[PDB]
Amino acid sequence: GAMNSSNYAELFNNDIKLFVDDTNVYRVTVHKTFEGNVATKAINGCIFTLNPKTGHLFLKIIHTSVWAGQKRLSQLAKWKTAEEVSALVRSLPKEEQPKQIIVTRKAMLDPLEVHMLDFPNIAIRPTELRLPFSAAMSIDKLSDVVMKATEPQMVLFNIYDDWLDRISSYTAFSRLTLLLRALKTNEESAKMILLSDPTITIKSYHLWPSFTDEQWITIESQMRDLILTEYGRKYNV
Amino acid sequence: MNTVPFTSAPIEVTIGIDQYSFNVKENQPFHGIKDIPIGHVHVIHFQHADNSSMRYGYWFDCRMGNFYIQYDPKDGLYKMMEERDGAKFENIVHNFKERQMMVSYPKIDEDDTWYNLTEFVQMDKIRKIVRKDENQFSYVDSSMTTVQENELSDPAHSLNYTVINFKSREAIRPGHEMEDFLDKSYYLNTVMLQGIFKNSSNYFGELQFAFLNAMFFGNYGSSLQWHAMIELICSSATVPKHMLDKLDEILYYQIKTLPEQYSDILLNERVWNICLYSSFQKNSLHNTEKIMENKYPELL
Ligand SMILES: C[C@H](CC(=O)O)S(=O)(=O)c1ccc(Cl)cc1
Ligand SMILES: C[C@H](CC(=O)O)S(=O)(=O)c1ccc(Cl)cc1
Repeated sequence: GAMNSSNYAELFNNDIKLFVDDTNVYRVTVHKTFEGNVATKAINGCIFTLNPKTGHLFLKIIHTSVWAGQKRLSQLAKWKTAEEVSALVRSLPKEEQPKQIIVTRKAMLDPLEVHMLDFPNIAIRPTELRLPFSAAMSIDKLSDVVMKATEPQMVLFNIYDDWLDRISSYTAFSRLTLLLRALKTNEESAKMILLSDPTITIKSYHLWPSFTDEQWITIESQMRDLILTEYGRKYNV
Repeated sequence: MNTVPFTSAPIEVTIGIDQYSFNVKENQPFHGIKDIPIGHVHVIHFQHADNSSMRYGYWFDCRMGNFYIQYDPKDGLYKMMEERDGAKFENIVHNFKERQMMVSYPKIDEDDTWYNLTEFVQMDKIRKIVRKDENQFSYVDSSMTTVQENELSDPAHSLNYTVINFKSREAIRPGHEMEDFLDKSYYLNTVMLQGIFKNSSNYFGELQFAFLNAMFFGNYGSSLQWHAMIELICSSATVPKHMLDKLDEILYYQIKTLPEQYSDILLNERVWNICLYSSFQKNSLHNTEKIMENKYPELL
């Protein structure tokens, strides 16, 4: 089914699973036209498909050419997401195929179920968790690869860098969702927190800086403080 | 005309014959129904006065044999049988008619209601949904499940309706996922009409039979099937114009005949709003929309 805190390890049972976020598939800018009407212009987007246990991210880049001459684009985007996820599963060896696919938005259930009819043993499910994966585009190396693409393209990342050498995936996913929630709430301040100290750098083959254990505790504190700060600014608390 | 005599009526029971019904009292001198119009199927149905459990009954066609009813005190119900001795049957009936122990099927001559509910329903197609080959008539009751219901459990006693499932490989061509899921025309026209039913008349017959089983027996499996076959048409962008026109007539007479006091359970609010107001055929069911809005506006 749909998931909860009433199992804080059922989403984390032992099966290969993937989280599929479609927020950033169809992206537009809205602008006035010479005649004073309004028009959209699409820009490149991406499907965020993530394994919680391993950190492997299958970033499918959605080139704007996909939309050319098509109608009802918000609806098509859900069906294109489902098609690309289904094609990813079929490309993986059987022993790497997922036992569960978990969509961050309920509107993806029917399109992904219909595309995956040939895989009756793969459960397609929603989640009550509010995951901040829409902020994936605030990660500079992912935004850069999406906006430079000139053609459809799939790019593989480990979104936890080398963290699993030192922490559990439960803790790594915790760190990731706190980082993305902060970037979603106040992008500039979150980035200021992550980069301020220039003696800590981002390895060329990483997405995040090379913090020691003690520095990550500090950085995590500053992210919790930013989120609280913004909650205060928002509600006048 | 034709006749369904009864040996006796030893238990009190409400007897239905098509859309008509009447009460018989315990051991009252009732010996059946006469003047039944030849040329249509019919259904004779029962609900025991002392145990409303199990509505049950019999679909039959007086052209296919001579049928009578007799109570079985072991199985506790009114059973249909076929009398093969014709001269005997005629002798029995004439005696009951001479002694006026039979009720007359009460057909008004302005009334086409039963023709309008059974236009496409054919006894040969009923007997393939209800499998009991050694009889010329078919038994149905409140509790019989459908083949589809027994997939989600004695298969000999099931209703073998054609299974309709919008999220199945049969409804969805590989490579046309979005297209076939948002527009059911492939499933309706190629899979169901050309493939399984062969023509629209057989599809509407199964539809009409599903509605009548649901309304006369309170069969949940039938109610599901009726709504599914309606939704399959309405959810298709490409339907022959003759089919849409005929569907509007079919549904109009079903809504007109539905007892108002059973509307809450016999009409699925979700399905009807979709069909009348959201679907591809939202504008193609003018007579049905009007009666639904004037008679059951609460459901909408
Ligand atoms: C911010 C918290 C974590 C932290 O403050 O270190 S949380 O809201 O992301 C959280 C929420 C759900 C789960 Cl399953 C785990 C962590
Ligand atoms: C649906 C409920 C019964 C059930 O779920 O079996 S009910 O009682 O309202 C119902 C019963 C019979 C029919 Cl023909 C339609 C609905």
